[PDB]
Amino acid sequence: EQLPESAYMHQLLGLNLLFLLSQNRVAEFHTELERLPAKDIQTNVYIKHPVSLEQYLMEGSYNKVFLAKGNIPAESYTFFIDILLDTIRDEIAGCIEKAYEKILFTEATRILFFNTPKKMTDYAKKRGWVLGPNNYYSFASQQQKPEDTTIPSTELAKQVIEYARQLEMIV
Amino acid sequence: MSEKKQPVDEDNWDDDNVEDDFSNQLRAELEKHGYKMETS
Amino acid sequence: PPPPPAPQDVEMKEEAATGGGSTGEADGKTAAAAAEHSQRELDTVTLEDIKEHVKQLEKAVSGKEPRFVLRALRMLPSTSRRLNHYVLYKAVQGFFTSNNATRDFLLPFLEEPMDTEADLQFRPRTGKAASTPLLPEVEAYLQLLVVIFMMNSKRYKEAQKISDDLMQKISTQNRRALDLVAAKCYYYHARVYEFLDKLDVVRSFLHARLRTATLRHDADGQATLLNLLLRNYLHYSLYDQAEKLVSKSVFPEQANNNEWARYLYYTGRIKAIQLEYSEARRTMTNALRKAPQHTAVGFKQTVHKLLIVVELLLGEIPDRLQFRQPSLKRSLMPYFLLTQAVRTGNLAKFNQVLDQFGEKFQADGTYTLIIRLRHNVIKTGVRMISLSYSRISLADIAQKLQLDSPEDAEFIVAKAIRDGVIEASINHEKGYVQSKEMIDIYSTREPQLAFHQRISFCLDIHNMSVKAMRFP
Amino acid sequence: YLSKIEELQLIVNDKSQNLRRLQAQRNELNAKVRLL
Amino acid sequence: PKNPDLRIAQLRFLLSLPEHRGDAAVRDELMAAVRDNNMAPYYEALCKSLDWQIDVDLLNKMKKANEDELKRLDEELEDAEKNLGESEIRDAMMAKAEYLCRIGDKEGALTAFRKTYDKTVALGHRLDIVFYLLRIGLFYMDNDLITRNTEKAKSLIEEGGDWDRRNRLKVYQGLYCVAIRDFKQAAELFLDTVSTFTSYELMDYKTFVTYTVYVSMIALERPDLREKVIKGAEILEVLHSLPAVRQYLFSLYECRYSVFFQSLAVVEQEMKKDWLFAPHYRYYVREMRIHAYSQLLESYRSLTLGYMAEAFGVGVEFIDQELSRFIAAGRLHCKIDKVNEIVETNRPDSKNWQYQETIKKGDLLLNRVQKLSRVINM
Amino acid sequence: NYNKAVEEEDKMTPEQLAIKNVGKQDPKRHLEEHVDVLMTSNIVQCLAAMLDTVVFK
Amino acid sequence: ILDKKFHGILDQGEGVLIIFDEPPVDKTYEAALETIQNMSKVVDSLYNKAKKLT
Repeated sequence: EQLPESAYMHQLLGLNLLFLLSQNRVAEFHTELERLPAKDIQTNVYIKHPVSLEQYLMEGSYNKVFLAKGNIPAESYTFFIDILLDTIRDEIAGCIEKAYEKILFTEATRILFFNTPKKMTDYAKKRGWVLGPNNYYSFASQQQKPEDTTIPSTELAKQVIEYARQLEMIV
Repeated sequence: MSEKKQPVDEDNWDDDNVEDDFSNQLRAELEKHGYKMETS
Repeated sequence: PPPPPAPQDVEMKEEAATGGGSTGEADGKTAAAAAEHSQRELDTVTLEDIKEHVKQLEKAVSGKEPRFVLRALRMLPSTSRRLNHYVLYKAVQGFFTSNNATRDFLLPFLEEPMDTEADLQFRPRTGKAASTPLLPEVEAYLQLLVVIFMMNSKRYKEAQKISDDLMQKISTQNRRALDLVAAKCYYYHARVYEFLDKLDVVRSFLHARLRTATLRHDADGQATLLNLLLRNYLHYSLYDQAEKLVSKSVFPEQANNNEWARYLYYTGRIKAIQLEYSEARRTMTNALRKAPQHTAVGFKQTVHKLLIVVELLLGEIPDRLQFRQPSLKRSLMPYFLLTQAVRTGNLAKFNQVLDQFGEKFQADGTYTLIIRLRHNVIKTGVRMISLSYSRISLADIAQKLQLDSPEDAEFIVAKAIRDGVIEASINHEKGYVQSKEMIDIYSTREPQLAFHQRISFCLDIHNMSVKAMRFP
Repeated sequence: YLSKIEELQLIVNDKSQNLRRLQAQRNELNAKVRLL
Repeated sequence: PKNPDLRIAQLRFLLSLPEHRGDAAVRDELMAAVRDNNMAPYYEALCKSLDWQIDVDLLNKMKKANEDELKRLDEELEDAEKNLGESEIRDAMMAKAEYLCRIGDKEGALTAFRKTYDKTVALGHRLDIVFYLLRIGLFYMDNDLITRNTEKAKSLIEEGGDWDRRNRLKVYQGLYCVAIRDFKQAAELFLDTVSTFTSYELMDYKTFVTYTVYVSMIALERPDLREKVIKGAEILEVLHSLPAVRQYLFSLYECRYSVFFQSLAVVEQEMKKDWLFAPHYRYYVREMRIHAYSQLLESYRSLTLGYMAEAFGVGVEFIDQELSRFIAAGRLHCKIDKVNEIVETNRPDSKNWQYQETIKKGDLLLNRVQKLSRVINM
Repeated sequence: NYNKAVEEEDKMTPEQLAIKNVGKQDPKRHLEEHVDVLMTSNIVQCLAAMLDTVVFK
Repeated sequence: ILDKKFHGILDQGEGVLIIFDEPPVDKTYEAALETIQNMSKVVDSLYNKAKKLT
């Protein structure tokens, strides 16, 4: 380990971390927070900016993306922040009406960006979507009408079969 | 049983459990809770 | 010279049981484990860990280890006369002059029970002869003429690995004594190896030592060496938890009943540091209620401070004071105000507890707490207020918790729907939440869904008490 | 030494004789409860 | 011979909480020092009160008079023990030596309590012991005194006991149960009210009337409420000299709430200004408020803050933090809305939690007894 | 209601098992006769809950 | 209602009083409270347990 101090050390961790942040990992983020923790808060903007940036991403701001993109080339993180724009947009494809009433053109313009390409039109013609009259809905019921069968009885009757069966053969 | 890593490692105090269920809540203040009558 | 008779007595009471009795419990015994003197000897090792072991000072220097390691011989039935030698050598400490013959002269003393005669065939006497002298040497780690000798004594214990691996040549189950002693002494291996530096090829020692205990003798070795390996990967950088994710073979009889408890604690710290709330807090809970006793002073306490870090990260925790040792109070001077900062929603205090106690937070060393504890504060806010009111506004809660704008309150409510706590939607014109609580959710067929698990769990424990009733 | 572990390891399975020692003792117990 | 020293409890609390009268304690307690020759009203006022410009000579000449009474005791004890009397001179010295503990510091306690502590022989030689350690444990902030001497009295003095003095022990235990906020037991032990007119231990039986109302307003149920202060009058005479207490209990029986603000503010003024309450008052306010709020919501369901603002005034964002932290304090099962303005009364008892509590006990209890049955193998 | 009214006197036995050290000649066992009745009676009730889902299809 | 002479729910929003009641379920009450007493008795057997162990 006693090597000469690596030149691109600060941003190879950042390349890996921003790639991880692009591919939506859940625990390699924290083994990254464990392998070299002491150089994260004091210094190393290539790491100090992505980790508080992640705090801001799961704080509730996709606009800190652009506040940050004020300055993040950081020797070709440009492809990775393009994949970060992609993980903005497909997480909009998820989180645009998770359990919302309805949005309109202007909330598309706020949460989405690039006012109207054929890409939000592609969303409206790609996810099974009703482009209402300057208006949006997930569906006509948004939940596909949950009753689940209207029979909770006979499956738990089979459960009673193997349940009484396991209470049998034992004392 | 010390066999692990560890060989390096209700006077006013159970009232403090309900009081730390109360510490962010109305210390005494008694005037506020008596002067909320007469502002209307 | 009147106190050293107490080590003179307990020393003979130990190796009487160990040598003669567990050798007779090894000759033909151990149907499952009839070596009850093995657990008796681990009780006496805990007894030598309570007391001074035998000869650390004991008002003299170096009496028993040059004495009793001679002349075992296992022969014609007058070897109780060699025991009489062992007993009547004890005029030297009381009457004669004591002399220093430990930690330097032990190097042929360990070879004396082999160079007397072909003593016997079993390895627990050899593990005795290299453990019962040398475990009284390890707990004096003053790093001057004592730790290089712990080092070499456990190199003789690595020779005990060699004579654990190539003795009885297959299937004599003396591992239910030597792994029982080797759990302890391999923890002391890791202790003395990491009192100086991290251990590097001792990792492969531990790997192959886990390998050799795979199927032929899979009794108390795999889980304990896996605790060693787990705390190895815990103290240093964190790369090989994917090894447990791909090779999860971690299920013995869970024999020592506290080894499994602290094992679940350590892997709860693992899943706490990987990423988990639910499964990690339930195995922390199971290790918490699987605290064996409180017969060991304040050892649950620091480890519990690091245990319920995830419950602090829940946000649904009150003050934790029922655990508090008063000798832990001067160390939880940060931690008491930290759970107070959990109960409070202040932001300047959320960072001023950090600005006040970052050094003890480094003593924790687990800033995964602070990377999500602000998010925990806003989730505490959303759980409280979203359980409180049916149709709240996002502006009320927002500018009650200083959010200053509608759209980040929208992102909060949206990521809370994404995190799934309440139904709460937005009367979309400029925000202004239209929402509801949830009573009349369900209450009758849904309990009896879980009652299958209730009573199937009960009948599992019925049959377990049946298979435990089988033991007498 | 190939198969020469397995029979002695099935002799390690002979707690069946002790759990059934309790069972055969209970056989005797309640059978002579009955006969009594 | 307890009541001026229970006023010393009153007055050490006067030194403790009210700093609005920062020397009224040393005023009437230095008067209580220059009468009865009590020297602890400037021992502990030398410790905890002011820094004493000059009262040295004019009170240490009476410390010499304290020594005069103390040494005529310390000569009466040997010049009287000549007679063949079983613990008689011991009783004559314990009376005036625990009265010296009334006079002086814990030197009086160590030469009195520990002296007539061991060789006790009779009903009075342990009755006076338990009561005269109960005095000083009630005076200071001690707990082992007032509880463990009563545990001794339950061991020693009883053997089944008398009819009165066991109820006096109940009065003392109910006074700890009002010192701590033990709600049910304070009123349960203050139930009787037949044998405590005024002893030498009651400087104010009307303070016993305050102690029974100040816990009966919480713990006592509503059929119990009518059963105590409607079906019976034996407390209602001595609090029909105190009509606003009767008025507050009948308004509690009525549900009118602005007079709850009024008279609960009266009780909370006294709750700051009565001892054995100062580590404990914070729970009281919101507890009585929610004790009314439960039956308030038990009225009906489609309630508001206007029909309740008639009773509350401007209880609009008062009830924001008030009722929301009643919701978040694990209390007050309800649902509440802002502009649709729902209120909810709910919880029928045969629903889920009474079904839940069994495995709530016997999961931790389960694996407890399971690991206790896993110590058995190895 | 049988299976509660006799269960309270069933649980009047472990208080009698608290003999703190030992003060009771032999187990004097009243565990049984309320295992088996509950067992087979609620086997009958659960298979009766089966019976409507059995006869109907 | 608070004196149990009148079992139901009033209203202020829609102005609709509705009387109904069903308190007693001993299937829940007697069973579960006797289980609470059972658990207290098992805690009383926890010292037979803690006595046979140590």
